[PDB]
Amino acid sequence: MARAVGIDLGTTNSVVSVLEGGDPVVVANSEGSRTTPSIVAFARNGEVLVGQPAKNQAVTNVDRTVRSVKRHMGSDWSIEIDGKKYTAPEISARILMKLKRDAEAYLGEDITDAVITTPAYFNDAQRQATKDAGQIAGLNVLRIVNEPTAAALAYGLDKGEKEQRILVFDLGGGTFDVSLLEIGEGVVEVRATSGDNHLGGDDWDQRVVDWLVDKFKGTSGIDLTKDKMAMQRLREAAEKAKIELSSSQSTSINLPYITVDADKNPLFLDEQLTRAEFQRITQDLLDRTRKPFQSVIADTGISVSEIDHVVLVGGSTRMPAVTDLVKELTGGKEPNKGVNPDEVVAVGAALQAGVLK
Amino acid sequence: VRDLKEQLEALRGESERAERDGDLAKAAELRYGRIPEVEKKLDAALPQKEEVGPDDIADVVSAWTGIPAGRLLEGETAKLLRMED
Repeated sequence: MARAVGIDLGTTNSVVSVLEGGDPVVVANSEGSRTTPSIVAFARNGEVLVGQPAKNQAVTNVDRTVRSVKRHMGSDWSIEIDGKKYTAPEISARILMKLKRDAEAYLGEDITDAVITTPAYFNDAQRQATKDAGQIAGLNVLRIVNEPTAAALAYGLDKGEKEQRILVFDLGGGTFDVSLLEIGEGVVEVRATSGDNHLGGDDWDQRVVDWLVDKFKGTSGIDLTKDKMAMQRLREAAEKAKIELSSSQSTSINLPYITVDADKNPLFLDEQLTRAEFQRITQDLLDRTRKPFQSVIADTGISVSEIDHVVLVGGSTRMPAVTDLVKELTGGKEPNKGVNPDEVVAVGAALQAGVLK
Repeated sequence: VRDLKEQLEALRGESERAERDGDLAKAAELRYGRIPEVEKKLDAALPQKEEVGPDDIADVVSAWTGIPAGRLLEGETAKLLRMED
């Protein structure tokens, strides 16, 4: 293999791809899901879950669960987790130690080097934070590849030698980045960047869950805010409805017994969703993506026709709401496909690794 | 019914673990189903002699001083009901 890897450490989708002789193999975590959810749940033990284990404790260790410390990398974003305050490098280093031993398990030895990514809206303070986390977790970022750059790598978007224009829409479950990329000579510039560092497809899921309990109380009048496990369940079902309606027009969701009803009957959940209503629901979350892209456009001053590739990264760009507003704003320009958007930036960062190896 | 109470305890462990696993579906199924239903069942299962009550006092004050102050304990009532016979 490449003696290193690449890591789309998403804001909610921490993914790591290796190179089976150059073949981008996104490694199944020891959690099974190749995507580690980029969440670090400092369980009330001193122990620290990561991934869907941590995600499950986003409601339970809500007071001790960290999400989107990605955004807070460049500081001492130092969370008082039982003992002392653990800065963003160490919260990242925890997920990195997980991924480290997942890959060591997948291997038979600890081939540990990496190319771990940053949004193009990040700054070199966040990247110094990642340098420290690498001193911590024991994996090497021999170089960082910003996430749009590793996107254009991952789809092999080596268009024109003189210069190529790669549009990149990152929507991780917890991050949004519009990026426009002038690339050449094997050397990359993300020419422009905008986005919504608060928006993600789990913000999309959060709007979903809003609606869920909205019509829950529309009929009967109970709030799953009142129930923490119900919030966990809504959140999980909502993201899996995300990856569902990244292919499905509509997904009906249902749950047995939850809380007492008005007549003291253990109430449940049962109804269709239509993805039309979904893109209606993320509509201002879709406005949270457009004028970002207008800003990156003005930053580059480029016609969407002149763009030589478009890219969808971050698993919430499996969504066709993403691709809809793409082909709307991009003049119909189809982003390149071949890797899962969560897998994309990890894959292409791994390609950079192999380019080093 | 002692096993079912312990079973009720087993149901409480079940709701604990349903909430551990994020099993909302079982959370209420145990909170508003199994546990309370077994509880009504166990309330029905209660036969009546493990603590003194407002009748042992009457029993003692009847054995002492000889004055009968009780509750017509199911044998005295039938007899008192046919006295003019």
